[PDB]
Amino acid sequence: SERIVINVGGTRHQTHRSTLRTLPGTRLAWLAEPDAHSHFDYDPRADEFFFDRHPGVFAHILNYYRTGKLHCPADVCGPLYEEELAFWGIDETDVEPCCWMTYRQHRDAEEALDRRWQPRIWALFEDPYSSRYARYVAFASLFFILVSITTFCLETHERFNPIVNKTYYREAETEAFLTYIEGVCVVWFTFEFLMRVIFCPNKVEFIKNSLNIIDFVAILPFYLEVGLSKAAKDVLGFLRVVRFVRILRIFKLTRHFVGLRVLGHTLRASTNEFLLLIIFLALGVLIFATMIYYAERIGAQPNDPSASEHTHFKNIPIGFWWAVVTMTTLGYGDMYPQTWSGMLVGALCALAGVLTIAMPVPVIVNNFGMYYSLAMAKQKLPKKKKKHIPRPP
Amino acid sequence: SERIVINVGGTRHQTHRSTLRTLPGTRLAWLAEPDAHSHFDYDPRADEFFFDRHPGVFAHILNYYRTGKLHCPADVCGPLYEEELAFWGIDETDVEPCCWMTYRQHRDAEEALDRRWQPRIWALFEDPYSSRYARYVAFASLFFILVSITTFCLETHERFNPIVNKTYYREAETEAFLTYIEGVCVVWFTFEFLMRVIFCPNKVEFIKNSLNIIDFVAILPFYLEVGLSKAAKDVLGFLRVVRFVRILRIFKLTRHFVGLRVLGHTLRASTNEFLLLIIFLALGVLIFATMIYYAERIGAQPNDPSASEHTHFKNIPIGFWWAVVTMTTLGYGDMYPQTWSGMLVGALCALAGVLTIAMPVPVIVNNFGMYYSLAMAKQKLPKKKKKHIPRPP
Amino acid sequence: SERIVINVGGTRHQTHRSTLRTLPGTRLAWLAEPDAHSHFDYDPRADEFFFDRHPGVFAHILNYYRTGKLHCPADVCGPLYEEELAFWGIDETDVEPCCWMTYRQHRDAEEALDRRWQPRIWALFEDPYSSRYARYVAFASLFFILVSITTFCLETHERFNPIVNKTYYREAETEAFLTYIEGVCVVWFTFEFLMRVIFCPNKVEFIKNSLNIIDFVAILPFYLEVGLSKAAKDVLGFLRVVRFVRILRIFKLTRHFVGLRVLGHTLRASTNEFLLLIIFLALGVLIFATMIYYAERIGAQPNDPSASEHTHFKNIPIGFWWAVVTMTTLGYGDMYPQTWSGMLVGALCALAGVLTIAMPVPVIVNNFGMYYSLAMAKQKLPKKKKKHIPRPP
Amino acid sequence: SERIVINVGGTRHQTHRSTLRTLPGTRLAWLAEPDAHSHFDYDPRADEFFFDRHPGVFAHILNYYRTGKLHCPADVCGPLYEEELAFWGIDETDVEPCCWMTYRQHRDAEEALDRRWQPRIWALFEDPYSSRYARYVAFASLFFILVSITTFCLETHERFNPIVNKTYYREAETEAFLTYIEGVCVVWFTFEFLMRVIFCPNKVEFIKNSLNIIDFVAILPFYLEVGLSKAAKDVLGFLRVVRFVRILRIFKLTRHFVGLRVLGHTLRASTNEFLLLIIFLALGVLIFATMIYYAERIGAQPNDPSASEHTHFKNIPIGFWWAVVTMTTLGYGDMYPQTWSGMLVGALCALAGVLTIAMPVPVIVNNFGMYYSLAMAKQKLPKKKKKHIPRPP
Ligand SMILES: [K+]
Ligand SMILES: [K+]
Ligand SMILES: [K+]
Ligand SMILES: [K+]
Ligand SMILES: [Zn+2]
Ligand SMILES: [Zn+2]
Ligand SMILES: [Zn+2]
Ligand SMILES: [Zn+2]
Repeated sequence: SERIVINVGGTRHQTHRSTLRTLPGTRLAWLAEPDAHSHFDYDPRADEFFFDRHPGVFAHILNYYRTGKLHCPADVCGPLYEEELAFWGIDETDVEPCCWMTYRQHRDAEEALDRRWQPRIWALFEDPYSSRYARYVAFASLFFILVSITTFCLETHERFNPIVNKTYYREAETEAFLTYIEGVCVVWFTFEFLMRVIFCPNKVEFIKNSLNIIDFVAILPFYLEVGLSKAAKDVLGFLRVVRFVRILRIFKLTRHFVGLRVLGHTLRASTNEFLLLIIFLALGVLIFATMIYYAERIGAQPNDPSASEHTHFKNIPIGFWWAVVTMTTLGYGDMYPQTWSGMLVGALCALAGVLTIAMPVPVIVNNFGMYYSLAMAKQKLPKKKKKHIPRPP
Repeated sequence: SERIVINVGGTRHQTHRSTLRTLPGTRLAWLAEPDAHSHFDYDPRADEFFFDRHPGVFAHILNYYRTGKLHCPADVCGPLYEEELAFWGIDETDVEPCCWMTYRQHRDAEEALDRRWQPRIWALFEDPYSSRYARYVAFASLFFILVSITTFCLETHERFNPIVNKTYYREAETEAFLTYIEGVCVVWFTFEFLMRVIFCPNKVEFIKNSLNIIDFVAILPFYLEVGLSKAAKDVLGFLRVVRFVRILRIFKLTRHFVGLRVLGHTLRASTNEFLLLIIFLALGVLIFATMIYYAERIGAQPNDPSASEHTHFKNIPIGFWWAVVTMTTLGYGDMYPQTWSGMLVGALCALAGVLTIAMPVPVIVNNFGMYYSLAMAKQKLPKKKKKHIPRPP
Repeated sequence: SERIVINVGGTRHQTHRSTLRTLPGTRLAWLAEPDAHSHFDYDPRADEFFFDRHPGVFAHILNYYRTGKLHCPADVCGPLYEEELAFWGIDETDVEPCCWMTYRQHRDAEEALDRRWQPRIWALFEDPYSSRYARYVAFASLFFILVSITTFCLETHERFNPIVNKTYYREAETEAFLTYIEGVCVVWFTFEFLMRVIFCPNKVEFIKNSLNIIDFVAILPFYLEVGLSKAAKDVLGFLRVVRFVRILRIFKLTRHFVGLRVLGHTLRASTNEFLLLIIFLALGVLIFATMIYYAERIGAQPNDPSASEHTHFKNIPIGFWWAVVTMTTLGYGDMYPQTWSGMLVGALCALAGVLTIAMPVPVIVNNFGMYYSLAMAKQKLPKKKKKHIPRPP
Repeated sequence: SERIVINVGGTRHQTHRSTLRTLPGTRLAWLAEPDAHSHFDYDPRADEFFFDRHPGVFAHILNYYRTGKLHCPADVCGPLYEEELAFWGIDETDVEPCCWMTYRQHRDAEEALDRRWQPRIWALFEDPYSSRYARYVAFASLFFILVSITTFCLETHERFNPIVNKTYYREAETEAFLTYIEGVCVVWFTFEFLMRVIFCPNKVEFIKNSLNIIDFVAILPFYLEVGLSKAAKDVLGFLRVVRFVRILRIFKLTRHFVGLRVLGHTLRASTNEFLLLIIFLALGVLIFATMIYYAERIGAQPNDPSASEHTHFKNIPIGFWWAVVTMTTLGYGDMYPQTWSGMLVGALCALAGVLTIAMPVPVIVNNFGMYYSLAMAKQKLPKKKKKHIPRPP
C-alpha cells in the first residue's frame, strides 16, 4: 500500500503510488491504479512490475514524475531518449528550455537535410554514376557550359572588341569567332533541352524546377536573333541583361555536389540569423555614417564656402559606403577619416564592426558544421541490411 | 551499528554513520543520529531509510559527504542537480571551481534574460500583434520614422543644397520640399506623443524610459522654431547637433526585435570582457605607436632639418591611428611603414593585433550564442498547460 | 521460461528470451538458446549467466537488442565502447548516424596520425638526438641551408647586381662573392648527398622520397655549369626556374618538427573541405565579378566611345581579381567600386565572402586541433611499461 | 573460489579473482589474495568486502583491471576521478591518450594559474584595497604615470618642437613646459622609489623583479643630466633610446588587473603554439615571396634594361613584406600584383595565409578562454569556511 516497485530491465525502481498518480493518462499513472495486475506484467512472488526497457533513462522519466520538470539526460543520444519517452507516454514538448536545444538537435538537422525508350531517354538527366552514357553526357555538358562561360568572359574583354568604323555610327564590334562558338554551344544546349522536353512527367513541377527555368532563360536570347526596329533596340538592351544569367548554368553541374546541398539547407534553415546580421549591419552603418559625417566637419576650414572641402565625407550616404568597408575590416582606403575626431569615430567603427559581425556569424557557422558532419556521415556509412529482425507484436 | 543503508529511489546506498555525521545540519546528518526511526521513513524489515529521489545524483551528494568536495555530475542538467542538492540540504555555493562555470550557466543566462477608454488609448503603444489598430499604427509609425531618416540623409546632400546669394551673406540653403516633409513628420510624431502623454501611469518611469526621452529630444528642435538673436545662433548651432539624434528614433521600432534584446543583455552581461578588450587595445596601440615612431626615424635622411620628412609617422599619436588600423587588420593604406625597421614593427603589430583582438572576442561571442539559443528556445516552445498536477504536501 | 537474467559484472540485467533471439549469430543470441548451460558460465542456484564485463555499457548493447538501433553512450570513450561491442559480437558499423561522428573520432585521428660501418654511415641521416655526431651534422646542415637561402635572396637584389658594360651586350652581372658562397654550399651539399648515396637500402623508396628528389633537383643546376650554345641559353633560362626550388630545401630541416607533420596529416585528411572551399570561392568570384562588371556600367558616361572609361572594371576577369581581394576581406584598394550600384554589389561581396570563407574553414581548423592535441598527448605521455600482465586465455 | 564480490558504496561488483590478480601491487590485487579477511572490511554473512567509495567510477577502475586499458569516465570531473584512482592505487599516468587531454585539463590550468614602522612603509606598495593610504597612493601614481606618458607623446610632436637658430647649429628644441613637467614627475617617482628602497626584504628578488628594473631604467636618463663631451653625445643618443622604455611604466599599474595575469599565464603556457605559428608564417612568407617575385617577371617588358621596372616586386625581401601584409588579410595596398600570374599567386597567398593563421590561433584562444574562465570563477566564488569537518583517520 503506497509503495510500488517498478522493475525496469532488471533494476528495481521504488516510489510511492502518489508520485505515479501525479501525471495522469500516462502508462505509469495506469500502473498506480488498483487494476494493474492484469493490465501489466507482474509477479506476486516479488510484487514487482517488469518493463523490458533501458533503466538508465527510466531514472530520468521517473524523476519527471517526482519533481515535476522533465529534463534530458546528457549521457544518451537525443534520439534514444526520444524513443524511450515515446514508449513511456511522456510528451516530448515538455522538456525544460535548459535541455531543449540539445534534445531537439539531431531531429532538426535530420528534418532540414530532408514508353519503352522513356527510361533510356531520361537516363541522360539522371545521376552521372547511374550509367556510362550518363557520365559521358555529364562530362560533355560540363565541357560545353565551361566553353559558354569562357566565351562570355572573353566577349566582355577589350582585346576581342576592337573599335571599328561603320557607315555613320562609331562603335566596337565583337569578333566573329566568339559568335561562332556561341552558336555551337547554343546548338548543343538546345539539343539537350529538346531531348529533356521529350519526357516531362509532372510538367508543373518541371516548370517549377529552377534549373530548367535558368536553362530556358539562358537559351532565350540567342534564339531571339531570328525573332528580332524601335522595340528591337530595347529588347536587345534587356537581352544583354538576360544573357547576364548565362553564368548561372554552372549550378546545373554543381547541384550534384554535397557541400552545396548542405549550404542550401544551412541558408534555408538560418533565416533568423541572416535577418539579425542584416539588421545589425544596417544600424551600425547608419549610426556610424552619421557620426563620421558630423565628426569630420568639426575641423572644417572656415574659408571654404562649402561645409566640407577637405574630407571624403561630403554627405551621409558616402558614410554608408565607408562604414561597410570599415566594419567588415575590408578597408580599401578610398575614403578614410582625416581629423582627430574622425579618427576616433573610425576606431570605434572598426571595433564595433568586428563585434557585430562576429555575433551571429558563429551561429550560422555552427549550423553549417552540424549539417555538414551529418551529411558526410550519412554519405560515408555503408548501406545497412537491417540486421535486427524485429519480433512480432 | 555504524552501517546505515540509504534507499534512494530503489537503489540502496551503503555508508558508515561517520561519513553522514561529517557535514552537520544537513538532512543526512540528522539521519545519522540515533533518533531517526520516527524522523524519517524507515522499515525495520530491511533496516533501510527510503527517499523518493533521483539516485543517480544522490551518488554524487553522498560522494561530497565521503571525500569532502562537492562536484557537478556532468550527465545531468544544471537545474536538475540544483533542485536535488536543494532538497538534500547541500549549499549550492560549495561546488568546486572545476565544475562551477557549467553548473551556474543556465541560471546565469536565465537571470540575464529577465478611465473607460484608457485601455484603447494605451493600445496604440502596446505590441503590434496585440490588436489590429496596434499593427496599423505600428506600420504607420515605421513609415514615418523612415521618411524622417531619409529626409535627414538627403538634407545633408549637395544636390539638395544649391548655393545661393543672400542680400550680404553667401551660403547654401536647403530645399523647401525637405522642410515641408519634416513639418509633416513632426506633426505626426507630435500627435503620437500627445496621445501617449494622455495616459502616463508611473510618470517617473515614463520619464526614465529612454525611448520617450529620445522622442522628446528629437521633437524639441523643430518645435523650437517658434521659440527662437545672439543666443539664437548658438542654440541653432547646438540644434543641428541635437537633430543628430533624429536617427535614434529607429530603436523605437527595433525594440520589439528579439536579436536586439539578446544583444542588449549580452552587452550588459559582458562588461568585464569589454573592459578587457579596451585595455588590451590601449596597451597595444600605445606600445606599437612608440615602437613604430622610433623605428621609422632610424632611416631618416640627415640632410632634412626636421627629424622626419619622408615618413607618415611624424609623431606618436599618428602612430595611435596607424596602430588601430593595423591591429584590426583594417589596413587603409593612408599611412604604412617605409623602412625595414618600420616593416618589422608593422608585421609585429599586425600579428599582435590579431591575437589580442581574438583573445576576449570569443568570450563575448559565446555569451551571445548562449543567450540567443536560450531566447530562441523560450520563444519557440509552445505555452505549457502544466500537465504535472503536484501532490499536496 | 522466457525470462533470462544476465549477470554482467555483478549487475543483473533481466530480459525476455525473445529480445535476445532477435539479433541472431551474436553471443547473446546463443545465450537465448536452450543449449546454454554448458556453453556459458551459469549457476543453477540463481539461474543467472555471469559475464565479467563493464555493465554500464552492456545496458546500451542490450538496448540495441530491445529497440533495434545501436547508439553510443556519450559517457564512455569511443575506444572503450568499441572494445565492449567487439566482445559482445555487435558489428561496429551499425551505430546510428546521430552517434557515428563522435564514435569514429579517435580511431580516425589515430589512423591519420599513422657492412660493419653502414650503421655509422647512416647515423648522419638519422634523428639528431639519436647521437652526438647526428646533432652536429644536423646543426651544420641547418647553417648551410640557411646560407644557401640567404645567398639566393640577396642574389635577386639590386645592390648586388650593378649594371655593367660587356663588349656588345648590356646587362647586370651578379657579384663574385655570391658565386663563391654558392660554390661552397654546393660542395657541402654534394658531399652530404654522396655520403647518403653510399648507403641506400630499398633504392626504389629512396628515389620515391620527395626530400632526396628535392635535393637532387636543387643540386642539378650548379653541377650543370660544366655540362653547359643555342640549347644552352634555353636550359639556362629553365635553370633559373629550377634554382627556384632551392628554397624548398628548408623542408629537410623542418620535417622533424611536430606541428608540420600534424599539418601534413590535416591537409591529407581534409581534402573534401578543401575542394568545398575552392568551389565556394569559384562560384562567389564568378558571380560577383559578373555582377560588379554590369553594375559599374550603369553610371557610365555616354560621351566616351568605350563602354567603361571611369571604372577599374573594364572587363570581367579584372572582376575576378577584385572579387578575391574583397571576399577575403583583404581589400588592397587597387580597384574598388565607384558607382552606387557598384557599392551595393561591393558590400554584398564583402559579406558573402566572409560567410562562404567561414563555412568550411572551421571544419578544417577543428581537424587540425584534434590532430594536434592527439599528437602532443602521444608525445608528452611517458613510454609505458605495460603494468597490466594479461591473464592466459 | 575465484568469485569475489566487491561492495562499493552499496553496489555489488562481482568479478573473478584472476582479474583482480592481474595488476599487482594495487589494493584490489591485495584483495584477491587469500589473506584478505583480516586486511580489509568483510562480513562472512554475505561474503562481500565493503569499500565506502563512489561506485560509479569503481566500475571504470575495475574495467581497467578487466580489459587492460584505463579510461576516464566522461561523466565525472577530472579531479573527482583523480582522487578516486588515487585511493584505489591506480597510477594516473596510465590513462589512454584518447582520454588524457580532458583528464589532465583542470590540473594543467590550476598549475598554470599558480622595524615598528616597516609595515606602514611597505603598505604603500601593497594592494590598493588593502588600505586607504594604499588606494590613494595608487591613484596618485596612476595620475603621475599618465602625466609622464602624455609628456612623452607630446614631446615627440611638431607643435611643441618649433625650429630655432643657435649661434652655428640649426635644430629644433623642445618647449620648457615639457621639461618642467618631466622634472616634477621625476621628483615624484624618485620619492616613491626611495621610500620603496627603505624596505627591501630579499633584495636579490627585489632586483630580479622586472617592475623595479623598469622603474630604475626609466628614472636613469633624467638623473643622468647631472652626470653628463664626446662620450656625452653617444650616451645622450642612447639615452633617448632608454627613455623609449618610459611607456613601460604602465605595467606597474596594470599588473593588478586580472585579464593581464591570465594573458601572461596563457602566453607562458602556449609557447609551442607560438613557435608553430612563427614557423608557419616563415615558411609561407618565404615561399610566397619567391613565387610572386618570379611570377611578376613573366610579363616584364623586354625593352627595359632592368629585369623589373613596372613591378613593386623588384626583389624577394620586398616579397617578404608583401607576403606578410597579404597573408594576415591586412592588405595595405602599397604593393600588389599587376600581372595575371602575379594575381594568381596573390589569391593563393591570401587563402593560404587565412588557413595557416587560423590553424594554431584557435588553440591559443582556447587556452586563454579556459584560463580566464577558471580565474574568473576563482575570483567570484566567496571564500569558503570548510563546512566539511573531516573525520579522524
Ligand atoms: K583588410
Ligand atoms: K587598403
Ligand atoms: K585593407
Ligand atoms: K581583414
Ligand atoms: Zn544516438
Ligand atoms: Zn535540464
Ligand atoms: Zn578513453
Ligand atoms: Zn569537479
